[PDB]
Amino acid sequence: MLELRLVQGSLLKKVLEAVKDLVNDANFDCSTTGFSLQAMDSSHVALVSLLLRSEGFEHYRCDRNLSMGMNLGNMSKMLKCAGNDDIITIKADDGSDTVTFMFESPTQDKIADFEMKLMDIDSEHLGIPDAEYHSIVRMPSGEFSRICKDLSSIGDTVVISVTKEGVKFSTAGDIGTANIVLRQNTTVDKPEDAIVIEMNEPVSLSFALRYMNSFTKATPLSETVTISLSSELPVVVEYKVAEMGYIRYYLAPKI
Amino acid sequence: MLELRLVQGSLLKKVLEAVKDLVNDANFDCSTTGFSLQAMDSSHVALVSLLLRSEGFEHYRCDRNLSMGMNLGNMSKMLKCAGNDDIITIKADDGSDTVTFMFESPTQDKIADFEMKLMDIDSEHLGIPDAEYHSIVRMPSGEFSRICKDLSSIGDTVVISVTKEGVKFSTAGDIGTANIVLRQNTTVDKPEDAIVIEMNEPVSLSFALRYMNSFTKATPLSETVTISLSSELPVVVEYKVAEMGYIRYYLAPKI
Amino acid sequence: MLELRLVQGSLLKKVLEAVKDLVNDANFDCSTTGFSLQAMDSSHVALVSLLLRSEGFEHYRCDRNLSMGMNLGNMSKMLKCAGNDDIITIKADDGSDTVTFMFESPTQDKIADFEMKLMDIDSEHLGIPDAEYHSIVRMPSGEFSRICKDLSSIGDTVVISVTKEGVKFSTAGDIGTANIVLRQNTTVDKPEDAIVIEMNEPVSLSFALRYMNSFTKATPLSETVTISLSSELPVVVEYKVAEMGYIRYYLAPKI
Amino acid sequence: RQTSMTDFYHS
Amino acid sequence: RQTSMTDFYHS
Amino acid sequence: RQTSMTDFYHS
Repeated sequence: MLELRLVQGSLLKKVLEAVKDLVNDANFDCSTTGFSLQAMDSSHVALVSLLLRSEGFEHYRCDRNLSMGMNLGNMSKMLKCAGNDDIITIKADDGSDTVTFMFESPTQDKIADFEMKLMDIDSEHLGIPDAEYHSIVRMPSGEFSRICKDLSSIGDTVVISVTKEGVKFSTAGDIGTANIVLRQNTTVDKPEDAIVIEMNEPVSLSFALRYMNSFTKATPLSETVTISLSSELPVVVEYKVAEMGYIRYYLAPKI
Repeated sequence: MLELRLVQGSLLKKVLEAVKDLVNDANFDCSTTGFSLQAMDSSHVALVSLLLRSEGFEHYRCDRNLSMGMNLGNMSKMLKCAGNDDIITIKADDGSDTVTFMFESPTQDKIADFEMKLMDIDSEHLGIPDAEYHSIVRMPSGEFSRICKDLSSIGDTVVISVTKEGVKFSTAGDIGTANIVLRQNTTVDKPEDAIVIEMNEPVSLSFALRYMNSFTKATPLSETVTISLSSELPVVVEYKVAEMGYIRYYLAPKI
Repeated sequence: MLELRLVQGSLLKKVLEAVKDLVNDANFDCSTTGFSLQAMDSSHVALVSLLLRSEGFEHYRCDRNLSMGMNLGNMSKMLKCAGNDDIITIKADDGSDTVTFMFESPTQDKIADFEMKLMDIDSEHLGIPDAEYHSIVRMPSGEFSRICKDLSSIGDTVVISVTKEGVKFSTAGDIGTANIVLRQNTTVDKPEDAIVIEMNEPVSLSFALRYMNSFTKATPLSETVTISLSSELPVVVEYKVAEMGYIRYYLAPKI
Repeated sequence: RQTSMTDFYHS
Repeated sequence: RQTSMTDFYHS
Repeated sequence: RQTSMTDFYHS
């Protein structure tokens, strides 16, 4: 039996709304550690790593390590039905091929029960070693979404280069060229100016904006997004989940 | 002559916005008692019943009983032009293929005159006995709208069952099953908790969600909705019009 | 060398959003006096005339009279990428077929460079004599926008007539007729809601609402719109830009 | 099976 | 019938 | 040319 009670149900809703546009089906792994997920898109160009640590759940019950294969869109359609104020509970009896989503109001005057069928999924899991990236860029999530959306209206590829002069985002297309340079302010005196740019060694890589724009679906999860880059590795775009975990997007470069 | 003056013009707009998606055209009946209407959709599966009492109008003048057949889409487009604060006046000459709508700003700086062509409608009125339903549910209108909206993303039919344990809304479809149970709280201490469930006898009927979702277009008319159920009758979903009348929707069950 | 720095970049954004739906491409003319544009739509029915006086720009550097042929849709796609608080600088080298748009944030933490190719445009600049209009109507832009939008849902042509009894906007179509009469109040409160009507001689002209609805795209530029009418001339619909210029729309009548 | 309003109420 | 801008103003 | 995640990490 599996019973995970999460007080802030809006998180799970925002988490599923994120991953669903990049991945159709994936396994949710439940362990003593927590609720996790790892999957690549159909092309194997991008990868998504999700973690909702056990500490975040007001109640975490997991007798044995298990995996639940799921149609992310379907689970998302179901979670869309819970009120942002609702207390969501994931229940699963290892002996059945169904998972149960309970949605309870704070007052308990409304209790919803959403049963869904699981599915056998044989997904490929990659071993991702930790590494100190050459350049780390922290900026307002809304601004990152802005840059990707804007630049994609101009071209399809974005060259993200980090030097001593800041981080440049450039693209070219049929109508012309466009680049956007962000630099740290004298001080971080407001959210907008919360741009931190760590740069141990200069980096410059090119990526498909279509994928970057898919990662931005996670925007509502946090006000900040962290971008990690190394000259010989896929970029990392991370959004913290509240304070109990995260969603990490990996995107192979164009070389 | 027929002349009705309604200070809160937004009400008439909301009423037409309600009735229009369920019924394309209907006769508006006028008497010394009020401005009323009764019509069934094309399938005869649903029926809408509207009543705007004479005392609700700042000025009510209706000599003889008269019927004005109107294309609800056309009337709604005209009412869409009036402002929410505008004073709406309905004028109709006895025996004329046109009805006049006057929109006046509170300061009178703006006066609009909309003349609409009437139409001939063979009304098919039904005699509905005023009964005491076995179960009656009163809840926030917005909550009823989400229940129907959320459930229809799962299935096409909803089983509404009322017992001593509360009122249950359930549906089932390809992606799985879902049910929402509402119960009265220890007290009604806020709108979200304004759930009143009267149960004289248990009931359980199945309905097409597509029609419920249409009835919910009347949501902005009131903060509350009343659902009356009985085993041998169509359900009645009611939205009170301000304080001067109502819109009642009747839906035939799937037996 | 052309370099025009405008602090409130939102003005340029609104100006382009306005003119682009009426004209696909046009010449922007730069002179010591200002940044202007004059063009007719493809049917020669409407003419748009814009002027951003040199004084409005924080930095106005223009060597000689130069014209820049611009695909309006493209320029707008690029300006859409600038933030509303951003400072926009237009750069162009006398001997170059490209134009540059710089978007700089107030704190300077972000600098964007947008480069567009210019095009060749043979413009037919009409000489519009200054005139004494028989009737002038100054009203809230939002009210003008709603009048045209509303009447166009009824018909294709609007008859705008000014007399001692105020200004009337009427249209007629298949569903019926509509006329909106506006009059000045005993007193005026604030121009953002005020209606002024100057009338030397009674006017009454017919126009295609399709064009009026296009002019209204300029609505966000001002809280007020001015309409000038003369029996023997096209109507002029004007929106002030800030306090540094304007957009004047001209519409040939239907006689 | 979907019933009709007329299966319950008449003119 | 719709007129033209060029019917009132010239280059 | 677009590379793949598998070009850097493995199962």
